[PDB]
Formats: sequence, structure tokens, C-alpha cells
Amino acid sequence: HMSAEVIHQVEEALSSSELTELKYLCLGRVGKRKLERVQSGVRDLLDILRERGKLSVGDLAELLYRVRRFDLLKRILKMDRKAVETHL
Repeated sequence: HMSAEVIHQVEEALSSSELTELKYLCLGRVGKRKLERVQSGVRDLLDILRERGKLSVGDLAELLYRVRRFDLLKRILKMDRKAVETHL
């Protein structure tokens, strides 16, 4: 379902630090925000975690819900945050 374009958009929207937070959001359930600079194709870890099973289709969707990033929720998932909830 989700491809490189999806996780690319995630990298564009969320900051490098927030992308690290996604890792910990999957692992330790850490949902902290980090108003930092975004990357334009640098955090390859995102692809590693995607294949690993930490940023999978379902997992990433949940993570982005918990982050509440509407720039992704209504672009990647193309639906309201609440609508996403019902798919979790």
C-alpha cells in the first residue's frame, strides 16, 4: 500500500527530530513534538524501519495519527484524523 513516496512525504512534513520521535513512538510510545528543520531525503532510517516493521502501513498510519499531522493524514491517508482513528 504505502511506498517510498508516502514515507518521503512524511520526511518532508515532519522534522528530522520528529522522525526520530516516530521511532520512539512505535517503540516506547513517545509522542513528543520537535519544531526542527525538515529533511528532503536524508533520513534513510525511515526506510529501514519501514522494512523492519516499525513504520509499516498500519503502524505508520497510527503513528501519524498520534502525531496528529494533518498535512499527512489528509494527504497520505486522505481523510480526517478521526476517520483514521476508525481504521486503527
